[PDB]
Amino acid sequence: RRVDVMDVMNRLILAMDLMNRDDALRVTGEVREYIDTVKIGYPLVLSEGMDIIAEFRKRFGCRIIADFKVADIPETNEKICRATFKAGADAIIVHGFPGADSVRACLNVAEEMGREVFLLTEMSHPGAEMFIQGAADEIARMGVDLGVKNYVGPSTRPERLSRLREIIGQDSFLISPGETLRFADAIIVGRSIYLADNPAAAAAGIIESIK
Amino acid sequence: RRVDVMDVMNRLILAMDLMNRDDALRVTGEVREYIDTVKIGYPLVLSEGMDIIAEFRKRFGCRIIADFKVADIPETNEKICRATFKAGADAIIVHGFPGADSVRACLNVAEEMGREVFLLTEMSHPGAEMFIQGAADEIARMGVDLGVKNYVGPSTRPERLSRLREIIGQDSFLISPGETLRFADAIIVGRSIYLADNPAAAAAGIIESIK
Repeated sequence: RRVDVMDVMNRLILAMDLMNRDDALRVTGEVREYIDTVKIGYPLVLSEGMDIIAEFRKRFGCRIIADFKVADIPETNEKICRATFKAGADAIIVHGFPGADSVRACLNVAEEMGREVFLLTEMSHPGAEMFIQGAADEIARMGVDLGVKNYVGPSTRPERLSRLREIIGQDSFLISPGETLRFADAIIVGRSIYLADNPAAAAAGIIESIK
Repeated sequence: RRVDVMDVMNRLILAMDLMNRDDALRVTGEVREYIDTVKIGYPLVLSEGMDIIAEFRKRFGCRIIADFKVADIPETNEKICRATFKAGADAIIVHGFPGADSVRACLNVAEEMGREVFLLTEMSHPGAEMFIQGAADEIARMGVDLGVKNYVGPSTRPERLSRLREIIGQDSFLISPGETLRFADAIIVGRSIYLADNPAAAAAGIIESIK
């Protein structure tokens, strides 16, 4: 790993997509011994409040990545980032489709507050083929031209990760929602963990595979 | 005006972009006699909580459009929409760049809950030229092919509104952030109102210009 980018324990990020605070805290706390980085999105935050971020940090001391896929005009992006970082997020995921100024607005606030911005270069759902896939390489290049050091790329396609690496370099931090860890620095896992009877064992299981 | 689409009083929507609950409620309440539709975004919701939507409705009885520019995968979009409508929003603004399935997920929840989805076809900030501008017409057409009846388009360029109308038809509802009301059904105003010494007079002023 690279010293200048975030260290994710066991290279495994938990995508906590549950919308109930009780279930969300229960699962996260149970895997803290294996995972130190949790990705939280709007489903949970809008349902339980932004204060849930501080709770995850105060109760588990985990790093929090806010998957808010920020995609507004510069001034609004700035406010969203400031509010999110104020709430305690260590990093935020932002869309690149809105352009360079919208991304820079996010980078500025992260610079001011000592936090991080992850640029989302591509998505893997079927609809992504319409506009996102074709803009992926240019969005990645835009990130490079913005000094972005953290990226979120696809995962269901290995050849896409190699393509992304050719653009962002071997040093930047890359996370993807075995062979994947040959290009990405960490993998994001949701269902397989937060839906298992014993998420503690679930996490330990996938980690053993990384071993 | 068309009977099957929302009726916005005075064709003026307030963009309540303030992040403080005290200021937000003060301004909105002061213009309720002129405006019955308020657009709220993440800056306010993330800072004060989603419960602020119910408060705007319970205190002012205004219609609330949640400008969340939803831009995730289908399943997450569904959860965001359900949480937002549960909170009381009458409508939600969604990005079209993530594709047809991501938009349809939103339309499904709106159908289930009797609410509305606004498709954002284009943006006017400088960075929008990179990817959004070139996809605008196709996104608008995608909306038509999804049965979308509510759209958010640009505004700083009249010829773009005419272009949008050529695609969505003369019946669909269109809102834009004088000549504008020749194409859009309602205009969205922020600064000019929520920053004025007396927002009540500010609203009345721009309305007199519409008359």
